[PDB]
Amino acid sequence: EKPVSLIWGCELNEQNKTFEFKVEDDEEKCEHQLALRTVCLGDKAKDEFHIVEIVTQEEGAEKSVPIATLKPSILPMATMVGIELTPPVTFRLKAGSGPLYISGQHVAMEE
Amino acid sequence: EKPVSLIWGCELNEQNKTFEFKVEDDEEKCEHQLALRTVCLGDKAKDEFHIVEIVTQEEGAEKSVPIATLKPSILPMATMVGIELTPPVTFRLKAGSGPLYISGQHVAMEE
Amino acid sequence: EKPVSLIWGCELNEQNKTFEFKVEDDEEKCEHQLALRTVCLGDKAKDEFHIVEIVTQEEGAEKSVPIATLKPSILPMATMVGIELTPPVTFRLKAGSGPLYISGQHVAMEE
Amino acid sequence: EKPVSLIWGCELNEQNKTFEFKVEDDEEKCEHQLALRTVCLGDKAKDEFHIVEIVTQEEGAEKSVPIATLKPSILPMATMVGIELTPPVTFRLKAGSGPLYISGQHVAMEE
Amino acid sequence: EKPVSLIWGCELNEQNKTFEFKVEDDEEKCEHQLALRTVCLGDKAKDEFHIVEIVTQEEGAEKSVPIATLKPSILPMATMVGIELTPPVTFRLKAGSGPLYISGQHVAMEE
Repeated sequence: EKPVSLIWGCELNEQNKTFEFKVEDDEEKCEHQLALRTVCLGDKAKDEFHIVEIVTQEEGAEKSVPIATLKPSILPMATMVGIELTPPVTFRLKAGSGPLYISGQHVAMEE
Repeated sequence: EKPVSLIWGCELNEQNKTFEFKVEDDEEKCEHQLALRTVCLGDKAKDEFHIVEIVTQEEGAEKSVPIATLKPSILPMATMVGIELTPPVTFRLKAGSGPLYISGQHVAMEE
Repeated sequence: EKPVSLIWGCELNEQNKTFEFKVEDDEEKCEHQLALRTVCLGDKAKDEFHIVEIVTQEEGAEKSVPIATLKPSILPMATMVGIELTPPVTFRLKAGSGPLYISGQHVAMEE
Repeated sequence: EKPVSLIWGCELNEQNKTFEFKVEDDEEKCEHQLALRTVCLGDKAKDEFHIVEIVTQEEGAEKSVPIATLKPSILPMATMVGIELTPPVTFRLKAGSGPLYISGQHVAMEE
Repeated sequence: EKPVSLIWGCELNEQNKTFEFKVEDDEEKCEHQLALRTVCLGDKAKDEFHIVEIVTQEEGAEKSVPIATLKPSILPMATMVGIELTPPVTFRLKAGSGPLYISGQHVAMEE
């Protein structure tokens, strides 16, 4: 169980409104985290309040976990600090259409 | 007394200007916190300085505890960092009408 | 000497350009602090760079201690982090006219 | 192996879209870091979302590591906090044309 | 060698483009620091990207050490965190004309 700070980036767009921060099955048993850093914008981003949420469970119920909200007219960027995500965790777009570049650091363990 | 980091979100709008971050009575005896993260906006938000306050007591007097202030024209979002709220705690809107999406992390203990 | 985290708010306006964060004389002997959090705006705030300063002494000389600066046209809010004020400490408005809502946390000791 | 906090600055422009934060070969064996601080803009900066990325490897694949994004119309500056870069590391401009002044602190060891 | 947290402020303007954070000769032998906090603006500030740099030496060469950059049109204020300056250290204005109010905390030792 040795550390690697493998940086990570993903895209939430119209045809990728839902995405998964995922670790392979043989590696899920180890301590894996995601230090979330920053979100940028693409060309097709709608000029409205794009909202990025975390999707996990609620004791058997569906849940959206608010993470970020932006709009290129006044807020092209948002600063979220202090979130460590343990895979698997779903990214979802509550509002807007994307694309949004979500960048963080996959802290992974490898044998 | 085991930890759960149950994420949480609430809505402060015209008919919900006052809301309560509350833990059930059988669970109040344990160490419960609320890591406050972020606030977003809804459709009916008035374009003025919405102000979100904490309501607790003042040695027998009513109190508003300033937490956030925003306005979608120039400040659609506000970044509040370092606030842990122990339930029960009231959310109140000092100015504006809402809606405002208040998101944080209910750190709860369960037996 | 037991702690209380008594939250606090004050108003710096035209007729209250100078204000005092003060602890009663029987309680000055204890460790008292002020975790400064946030500043909001009132109705009569002039649309120019309001500046909030701390007033203490300079080995026998008067001093203004820069703390915050804002203007509702582009900066309705300012984020000051890391300031603990030991009472008595004066709030002064170097520029502008107010009103400004200064909110923080009086960490007080009581017997 | 003694520390020096040698401050550092570089320019990413049209003819310098790729740059290298590099330490000399005789000094690579020591613990070298780069506390990244701030990015400013030049005269020829295009008024669009300039994006600065880190270039390293992906287990044999090319990678861009999102670091900053700005645009002088609304975001002339970006605040990136918490990044320590161990040389050699490539700076690349994913979008835009520059120039961009990237400033940080080369924490270097010398014999 | 006893501590004093003597707060400090200085002005970088057209006729004061260069300034010195200095400690008296009889006191230079002690551990002296400057926790840099904040920069505000004056009346004669040009509406362009004012840049504040630190001036020290480069193994016999002149150096400018980027610290802050602002412009009252979109960035009337800049938030620089984590800089402790040991006197003597020169403040210089790389771009712009000032005035700029630089405020921090001279952590000084006195016998």
